Amino acid sequence: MKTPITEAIATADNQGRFLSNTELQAVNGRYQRATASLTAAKALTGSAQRLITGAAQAVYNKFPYTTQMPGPAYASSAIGKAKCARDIGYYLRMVTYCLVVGGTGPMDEYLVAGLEEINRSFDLSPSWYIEALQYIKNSHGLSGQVANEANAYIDYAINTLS
Amino acid sequence: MLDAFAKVVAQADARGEFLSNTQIDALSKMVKEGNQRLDIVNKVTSNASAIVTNSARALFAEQPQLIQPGGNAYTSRRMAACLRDMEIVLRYVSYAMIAGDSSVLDDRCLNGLRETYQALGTPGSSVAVAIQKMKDASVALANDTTGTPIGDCSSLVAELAGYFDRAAVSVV
Amino acid sequence: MLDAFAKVVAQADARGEFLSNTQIDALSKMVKEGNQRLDIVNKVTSNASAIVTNSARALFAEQPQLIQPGGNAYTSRRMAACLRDMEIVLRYVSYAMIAGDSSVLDDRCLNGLRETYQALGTPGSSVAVAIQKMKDASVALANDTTGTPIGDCSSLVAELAGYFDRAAVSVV
Amino acid sequence: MLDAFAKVVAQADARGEFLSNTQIDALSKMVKEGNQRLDIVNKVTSNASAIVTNSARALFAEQPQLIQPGGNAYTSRRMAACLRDMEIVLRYVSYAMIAGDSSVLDDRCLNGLRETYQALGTPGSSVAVAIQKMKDASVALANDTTGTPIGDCSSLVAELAGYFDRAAVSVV
Amino acid sequence: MLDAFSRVVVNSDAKAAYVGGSDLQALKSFIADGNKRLDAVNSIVSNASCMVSDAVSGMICENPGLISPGGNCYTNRRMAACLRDGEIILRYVSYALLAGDASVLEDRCLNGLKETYIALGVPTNSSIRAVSIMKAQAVAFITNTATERKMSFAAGDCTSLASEVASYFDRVGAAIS
Amino acid sequence: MLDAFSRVVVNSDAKAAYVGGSDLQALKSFIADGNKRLDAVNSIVSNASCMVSDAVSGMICENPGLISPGGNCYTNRRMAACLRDGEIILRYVSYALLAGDASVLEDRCLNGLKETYIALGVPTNSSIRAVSIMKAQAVAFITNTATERKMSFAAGDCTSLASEVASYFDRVGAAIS
Amino acid sequence: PALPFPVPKGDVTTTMVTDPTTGRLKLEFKVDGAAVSAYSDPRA
Amino acid sequence: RLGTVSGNSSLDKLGLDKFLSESNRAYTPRAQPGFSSEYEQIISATYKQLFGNAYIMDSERAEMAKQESMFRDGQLTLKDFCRALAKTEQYKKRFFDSRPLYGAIELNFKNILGRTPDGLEHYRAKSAVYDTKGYEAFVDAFFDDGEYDEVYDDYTVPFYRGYKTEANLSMAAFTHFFRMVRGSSTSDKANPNSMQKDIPLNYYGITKTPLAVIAPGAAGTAYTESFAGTGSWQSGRAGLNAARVALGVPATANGKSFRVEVTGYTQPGFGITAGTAVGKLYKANKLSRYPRSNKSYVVGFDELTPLYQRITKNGGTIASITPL
Ligand SMILES: C=CC1=C(C)[C@@H](Cc2[nH]c(/C=C3N=C(/C=C4\NC(=O)[C@H](C)[C@H]4CC)C(C)=C\3CCC(=O)O)c(CCC(=O)O)c2C)NC1=O
Ligand SMILES: C=CC1=C(C)[C@@H](Cc2[nH]c(/C=C3N=C(/C=C4\NC(=O)[C@H](C)[C@H]4CC)C(C)=C\3CCC(=O)O)c(CCC(=O)O)c2C)NC1=O
Ligand SMILES: C=CC1=C(C)[C@@H](Cc2[nH]c(/C=C3N=C(/C=C4\NC(=O)[C@H](C)[C@H]4CC)C(C)=C\3CCC(=O)O)c(CCC(=O)O)c2C)NC1=O
Ligand SMILES: C=CC1=C(C)[C@@H](Cc2[nH]c(/C=C3N=C(/C=C4\NC(=O)[C@H](C)[C@H]4CC)C(C)=C\3CCC(=O)O)c(CCC(=O)O)c2C)NC1=O
Ligand SMILES: C=CC1=C(C)[C@@H](Cc2[nH]c(/C=C3N=C(/C=C4\NC(=O)[C@H](C)[C@H]4CC)C(C)=C\3CCC(=O)O)c(CCC(=O)O)c2C)NC1=O
Ligand SMILES: C=CC1=C(C)[C@@H](Cc2[nH]c(/C=C3N=C(/C=C4\NC(=O)[C@H](C)[C@H]4CC)C(C)=C\3CCC(=O)O)c(CCC(=O)O)c2C)NC1=O
Ligand SMILES: C=CC1=C(C)[C@@H](Cc2[nH]c(/C=C3N=C(/C=C4\NC(=O)[C@H](C)[C@H]4CC)C(C)=C\3CCC(=O)O)c(CCC(=O)O)c2C)NC1=O
Ligand SMILES: C=CC1=C(C)[C@@H](Cc2[nH]c(/C=C3N=C(/C=C4\NC(=O)[C@H](C)[C@H]4CC)C(C)=C\3CCC(=O)O)c(CCC(=O)O)c2C)NC1=O
Ligand SMILES: C=CC1=C(C)[C@@H](Cc2[nH]c(/C=C3N=C(/C=C4\NC(=O)[C@H](C)[C@H]4CC)C(C)=C\3CCC(=O)O)c(CCC(=O)O)c2C)NC1=O
Ligand SMILES: C=CC1=C(C)[C@@H](Cc2[nH]c(/C=C3N=C(/C=C4\NC(=O)[C@H](C)[C@H]4CC)C(C)=C\3CCC(=O)O)c(CCC(=O)O)c2C)NC1=O
Ligand SMILES: CCC1=C(C)/C(=C/C2=NC(=C\c3[nH]c(/C=C4\NC(=O)[C@H](C)[C@H]4CC)c(C)c3CCC(=O)O)/C(CCC(=O)O)=C2C)NC1=O
Ligand SMILES: CCC1=C(C)/C(=C/C2=NC(=C\c3[nH]c(/C=C4\NC(=O)[C@H](C)[C@H]4CC)c(C)c3CCC(=O)O)/C(CCC(=O)O)=C2C)NC1=O
Ligand SMILES: CCC1=C(C)/C(=C/C2=NC(=C\c3[nH]c(/C=C4\NC(=O)[C@H](C)[C@H]4CC)c(C)c3CCC(=O)O)/C(CCC(=O)O)=C2C)NC1=O
Ligand SMILES: CCC1=C(C)/C(=C/C2=NC(=C\c3[nH]c(/C=C4\NC(=O)[C@H](C)[C@H]4CC)c(C)c3CCC(=O)O)/C(CCC(=O)O)=C2C)NC1=O
Repeated sequence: MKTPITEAIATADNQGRFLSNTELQAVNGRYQRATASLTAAKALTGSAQRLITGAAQAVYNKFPYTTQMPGPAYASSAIGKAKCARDIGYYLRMVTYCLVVGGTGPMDEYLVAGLEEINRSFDLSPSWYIEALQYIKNSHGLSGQVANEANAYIDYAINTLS
Repeated sequence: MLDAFAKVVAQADARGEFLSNTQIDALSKMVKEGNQRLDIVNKVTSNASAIVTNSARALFAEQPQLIQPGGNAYTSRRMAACLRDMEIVLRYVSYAMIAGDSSVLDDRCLNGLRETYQALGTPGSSVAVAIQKMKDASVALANDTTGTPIGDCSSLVAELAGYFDRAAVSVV
Repeated sequence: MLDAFAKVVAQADARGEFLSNTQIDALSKMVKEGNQRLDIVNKVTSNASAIVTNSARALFAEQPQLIQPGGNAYTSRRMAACLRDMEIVLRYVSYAMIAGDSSVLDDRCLNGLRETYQALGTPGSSVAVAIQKMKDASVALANDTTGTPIGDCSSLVAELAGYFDRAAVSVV
Repeated sequence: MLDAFAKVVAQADARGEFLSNTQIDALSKMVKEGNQRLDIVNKVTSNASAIVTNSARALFAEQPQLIQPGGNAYTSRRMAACLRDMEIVLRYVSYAMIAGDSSVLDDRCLNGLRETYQALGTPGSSVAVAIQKMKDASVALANDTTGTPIGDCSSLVAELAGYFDRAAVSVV
Repeated sequence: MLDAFSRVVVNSDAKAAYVGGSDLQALKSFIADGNKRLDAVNSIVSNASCMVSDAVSGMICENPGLISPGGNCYTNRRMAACLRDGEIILRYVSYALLAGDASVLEDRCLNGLKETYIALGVPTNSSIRAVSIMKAQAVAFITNTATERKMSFAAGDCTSLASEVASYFDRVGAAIS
Repeated sequence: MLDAFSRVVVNSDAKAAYVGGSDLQALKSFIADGNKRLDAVNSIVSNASCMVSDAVSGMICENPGLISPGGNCYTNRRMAACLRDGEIILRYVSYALLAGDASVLEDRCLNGLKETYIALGVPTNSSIRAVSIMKAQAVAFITNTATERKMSFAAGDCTSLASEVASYFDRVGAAIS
Repeated sequence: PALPFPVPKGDVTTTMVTDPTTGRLKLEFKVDGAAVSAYSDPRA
Repeated sequence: RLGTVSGNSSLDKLGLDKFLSESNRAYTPRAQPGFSSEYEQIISATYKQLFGNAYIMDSERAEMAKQESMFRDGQLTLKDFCRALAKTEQYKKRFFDSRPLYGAIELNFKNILGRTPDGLEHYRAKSAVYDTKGYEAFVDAFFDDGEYDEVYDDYTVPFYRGYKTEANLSMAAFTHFFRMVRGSSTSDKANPNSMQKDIPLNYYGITKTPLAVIAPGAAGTAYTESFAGTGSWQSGRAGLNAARVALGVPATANGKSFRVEVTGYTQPGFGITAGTAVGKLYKANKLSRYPRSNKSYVVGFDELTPLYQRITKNGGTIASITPL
């Protein structure tokens, strides 16, 4: 788990160093943006069921074959649609964990590592999840620097699927 | 290596739910006391050897069989290696002070350190005294009001005393 | 590693003597079935990703408690490491199909596999029920009459079952 | 490692004083054998292949188990494993004889030899006869003054044979 | 301890199903072949004194370095123990075949006899030469092709059963290995 | 349990040696002046607890801070265990003198005393400083060289056995070196 | 197994057959030496 | 002294001479009056046997000065006399209250029964009595069972029995038994694997895993590796212990694999020139080369030779070598 605090510890531990004024501004700058990032995590938490089901329908409007084609990898059934809504809820949960810790720690560990082994095995396309995340990027309805923190960790997830 | 923020995230993911509203303001409490925690480790890194040599000369005056010819920490190749262990645990508690938890502290220092002290034949009750000889000197400068505006920093130095207490238990 | 020819070398090297004539006519029976061995390993490894993903899919259907959050195979790191070990047994069983004995399967893959799983905490009764899906998806794959001419290979499909039940009793 | 001059300094530091003058002329007896140690090395380092051929000539004769089909030293690397192990029990004794103690003998060869034979199944019975077939083979080989003058060397014949029996009891 | 009848229950437990007709078809054919296995193990335990005779007097003629003074079967307690150490391990596989499961062999003896034996000092290659000398001693008796004693059975072919006691005794030898 | 009468019979059974009278002359030298061992044992076991009376008192006069805060013989409980700690090992020294081997101090005492004194933090330098004090304290009753006391002896050279207690005192600091 | 060739005084005459698989034995015309190492002479 | 076939005896040099010399049985149905050097030897035998060679002084023996006198007529030994000694403050100061519940259970088997319980179903039957029916039936759960009424008839003294094949415990209970017994110069407290503040066998007694049975008093028996489980489900770490399994392509690449057990290294010893490099003697990050000692390795048969060199040229002593 990389945080700003568990990264400046690690460069202090590389040099045998007591925590100098170099490593006391890397952890101070997390505190001047933990205000704006924890309101964005609180806002995305409350509007989760609007954003999950709205993005699951915006996938199905762009890619209509996924609701039509038979076989278990598609959203053409009841349980096929339930597992797609589970997956965007897994994706949106790791965005809010990154706004708590201030970096891409929890989606590196719990989401990204080992993801391409799944998407090739179970025949799931990575462009089904760009369209789900590009909905959430410009339909969360945030503004200012609260939107700047949520839009940083959303397109980190787009770049590890692209 | 976890943080205080990453410990409450990792408990949420193993339950599989978002963070509650009672957990965000529990962390919003933790960020507004950040400059108190930045002022604590600025006190115990600006005196990061004046703690240690004054804790060594306190212990060596108290316990005299360390410096005796034939001793455990007698010779000068077992004297800097005594001052190495007195300086890395002041380093690694100060990493655990800035993290908010101590899972950096036990895995990078204290996992089996009393088993390596068993193999060297080191008296481990006196090094636990030396952590306690370092513990009160660390809180005497954390409570020092010079140069900072005055407020209440009560439970943060009881957290800092708990990190030294966790170090001093598992070395005997 | 040892195959069937390497058995009676080491089964007579400590005995000391030469190869007796009453054993090798059973071993020249084995080369009559040498062409019915290599189609059959070609039947397994051509479908080597359709026996894995069709049986992990039928594993999480009947056991939803592994893909639920807080489960063993929950995250994407531990889903990829569940499909890794489901294919590892498919290699070392088909290695034992081409060789004539078990002794590369239970020396490189089953020697401590359940005690790997007791230390990690995976359900060792539940890896056996994924393997027994892969047993039934491969024995019923290796009885097709397309690609080969027909004829009784009923002796050689019991050996393919007999290593799939050897991994079914290794992991519990 | 430490040597025969070092232990009376190891008891001069761990006790902690200066030198007694009875500790100085005890080292005169070390150089009363000091030239007489040096030609004793010539009776064992010039006959390195000569003892380890003449001993393992004898050792399979009264004990024909090692050359049996199903015996220990059967393959030629195992028979070469005997010759790399017969000499080092004499080589580190030849390191111990120029040292005057058994510190480097215990440091680099002996500590880790009973259990290493037991994990491999090589017997503790017959690795002591490889001490004993070279024990009498160097009592005769070092007791002759061919090149050096004649006097008293009745101490050091009870020191290199004071080291083979140390290796005998440290393996059985 | 596991039974083969117990083996389908924990198979049907994490699966959370009932018992169907599908996995039931293995066990109902196990009933009618139960008497044939019951005609096997009675002759394993009744010629057991011969099987522990040829366990230890047979392995000692192919390495006699243990009766040598200094060996690992020299004294008459270790002579007595090697007669005793082999007559328990075939008593355990007589339990193991009636359940059918090797886990009763594993938890009782085969979890940790290897870690004792290098602290008890005995060699393991001598042991597996004494394990495998009971292996072909066993499989003669189940088939009735033994030379000096021929016993009463019925007529058939228990070579599926005769591989199973050979499927035990290699894992007896691999545990010490 | 070994003694010098039976040290040879675990030596000669590597040889299977029926003991003709060449090697037995050291045992006939052991029965020759074993009275000087016997006249030293009564000079030890009657003067036994005054060896340990100045052992730790001789230790604490030059190593003073073990009765200090953070010592090892601080309390009455910390000190009285140390006086039984030294009196156990000098009880086990003189078992080996009348036996004749180094058996009893290894197969009971130093089959695990190195991990004992580092489980408690017993300082190994001060727990040989007392035994080096108890080295020369234990030679003076055999020598009759003492400043304070004379034992009624007969006048010969027991210097073969006056350093044999020091040749037991060396391998008590084998593991706790 | 095959007759061993026309024996000259050669004391080793390689056993024959032997048992349930088996074979091999060095014969010195009746006596069967076979690796006891009679040349056992250390020089002390 | 070390030896397996040294004088035909395998376990007298393992540390069980006096636990196999004595039998400690009493011969009269009541203790006769008049003579006080024949039955006080039985009491100080049991004061080291039941307490595990712990120091009972006379300052606490006279605190317990009733419970031996009622044995002299009125109690039986082993069933009632050490049962009364197990209900004392001195028994509750060492084996009940400085340590957890399982550590109080798993030290009581060495004290009372002379064995080690295997798995947790033997810990299940003993700890179903404390949480329901107190401490006095918890101690008397042992004394009225088949495990106690068969091995000792009621006028012997309870010995150690966790090494024989008639004590049908397990094969793993052998391997725990020399973690618990370190010669005849230890205690519950003077034991490095657990002091009085700790628990002996937390993982290994539960999971029935066997261990390296090290002979005590050997060269470098000052070793025990610590514990951290690995994996991401249990959120553990990596780098503390070598594995107990040795599977894979490096299983049978170099032959048969082994597990070695190193006692410990220092800073003088790494160079091949017999000294210390005079300088700063460290790196910049101020750790050792082996930054914690008592480490272990997994290695095949074809690299046992340079690894045995590389331990022994560097100052490391070897506990044992077990094959995997
Ligand atoms: C009307 C009278 C009056 C005063 C004189 C102050 C007196 C005073 N100073 C400090 C405490 C302090 N006051 C300052 C502030 C400063 N120190 C400096 O070096 C600068 C010149 C200055 C502006 C940065 C600091 C930094 C401390 C804490 C450090 C210290 O005690 O030296 C405190 C404790 C908490 C507090 O700040 O209230 C008090 C009561 N208060 C009063 O009511
Ligand atoms: C980059 C490095 C860095 C630092 C070194 C500190 C320095 C620092 N501390 C404080 C601010 C403070 N510092 C303290 C702490 C203390 N006051 C005491 O008298 C106690 C001795 C001590 C408790 C541990 C408190 C209590 C405040 C807030 C003042 C107040 O209570 O009103 C402030 C004002 C703004 C802020 O709160 O951040 C600054 C810049 N902060 C940093 O960002
Ligand atoms: C490099 C890869 C490779 C292979 C896999 C085999 C494939 C193979 N099999 C057969 C030939 C055959 N193969 C089968 C086999 C089978 N019929 C069944 O019902 C079973 C499903 C299956 C066994 C697994 C039979 C029954 C024959 C004809 C009988 C015979 O071989 O004489 C032949 C024709 C030559 C011959 O008759 O031997 C070939 C080339 N050979 C190869 O070179
Ligand atoms: C520089 C390298 C070097 C050597 C190679 C040896 C060789 C050697 N030894 C001796 C000298 C000696 N060498 C011996 C040795 C022996 N006599 C015996 O009866 C034994 C059988 C035999 C041992 C194997 C004795 C006893 C002396 C002393 C002569 C005497 O006693 O008068 C001398 C004469 C100088 C001296 O006395 O030190 C030399 C050069 N010594 C060395 O310093
Ligand atoms: C080295 C010295 C030496 C011996 C001690 C005997 C012992 C002996 N018996 C057999 C071999 C055997 N031993 C038995 C056992 C028995 N037969 C019966 O019917 C009895 C009831 C029972 C008690 C005697 C059986 C059944 C076989 C297999 C041969 C057969 O009968 O078919 C084998 C071969 C097994 C092997 O090594 O693979 C040996 C070595 N023969 C020797 O060469
Ligand atoms: C599950 C079954 C089962 C066992 C096997 C034993 C396991 C076992 N075997 C021995 C002990 C032994 N076992 C053997 C036997 C052998 N050693 C060899 O060299 C041969 C390979 C082999 C004979 C075939 C010998 C020789 C001893 C030594 C007895 C001794 O050391 O005194 C001991 C020590 C007994 C003691 O110390 O009291 C134990 C616990 N117990 C059991 O419950
Ligand atoms: C009171 C004690 C008691 C027993 C001893 C067994 C006795 C027993 N054996 C078999 C019966 C049998 N047993 C065998 C077994 C064998 N035949 C062979 O050719 C091999 C040598 C050997 C093992 C492979 C076979 C082939 C049958 C006949 C098939 C069957 O009906 O089971 C049967 C069923 C038929 C019958 O009634 O005879 C019974 C009851 N059961 C008992 O209750
Ligand atoms: C700092 C304080 C201090 C002490 C307490 C003493 C402790 C002490 N006692 C002895 C040495 C001894 N102690 C005894 C013991 C006794 N003599 C008897 O005859 C009695 C029966 C019995 C109790 C009085 C004996 C016999 C010796 C050896 C010779 C002697 O001093 O008499 C030695 C010498 C051991 C050595 O050489 O290492 C020392 C250091 N000395 C000190 O400097
Ligand atoms: C049950 C109790 C009991 C005993 C202990 C022995 C007592 C005993 N001690 C010695 C005898 C002796 N003791 C000594 C010893 C010494 N003289 C010195 O001045 C030295 C300081 C010291 C040497 C260490 C000597 C030299 C003899 C005479 C030689 C001999 O041992 O026979 C003798 C032989 C003298 C004789 O024949 O009368 C006897 C019987 N016997 C017993 O029945
Ligand atoms: C048969 C072999 C055998 C032994 C050798 C002893 C070994 C032994 N020593 C101690 C225990 C001890 N031994 C010492 C002794 C010393 N520490 C020092 O610094 C001094 C130099 C030295 C005195 C000479 C101390 C201080 C303790 C610890 C007592 C405590 O912890 O309070 C204990 C723990 C007992 C307990 O506290 O319950 C044991 C078993 N007992 C035996 O059964
Ligand atoms: C937290 C990190 C994490 C990720 C990312 C993850 C993905 C994941 N998605 C899966 C399935 C699935 N995912 C989908 C999703 C979709 N298919 C569609 O048609 C839609 C377009 C799309 C939804 C946007 C479907 C239908 C399945 C079922 C595939 C099958 O049953 O074979 C499966 C197979 C197991 C199952 O859920 O049944 C995994 C492991 N698991 C994880 O633990
Ligand atoms: C050489 C051949 C080989 C074998 C035999 C092997 C076993 C093995 N399986 C492992 C983990 C694992 N194995 C599984 C698999 C499962 N758990 C479940 O609950 C399911 C029932 C099942 C999947 C269907 C899981 C979830 C892990 C944990 C991964 C981790 O913790 O990172 C690990 C720990 C390392 C890792 O893969 O992360 C090993 C060593 N590994 C090998 O490389
Ligand atoms: C650093 C110095 C050093 C020591 C102390 C050492 C011991 C040592 N001896 C070994 C093997 C061996 N040692 C022997 C020797 C014998 N077995 C017998 O039965 C005979 C009585 C005896 C003498 C002929 C044999 C046969 C092996 C191979 C074991 C096997 O392959 O089964 C091995 C295993 C690797 C190898 O084959 O070399 C080690 C590590 N190796 C070293 O490099
Ligand atoms: C990864 C971080 C880390 C850990 C966990 C660690 C343990 C550690 N402490 C050591 C030594 C030591 N530690 C001490 C410390 C003391 N002895 C006393 O008497 C005092 C009570 C106490 C401190 C004042 C001494 C004297 C040595 C040297 C012992 C020797 O060299 O034999 C050594 C031997 C190598 C060295 O010189 O550093 C290790 C590995 N070292 C590390 O770098």
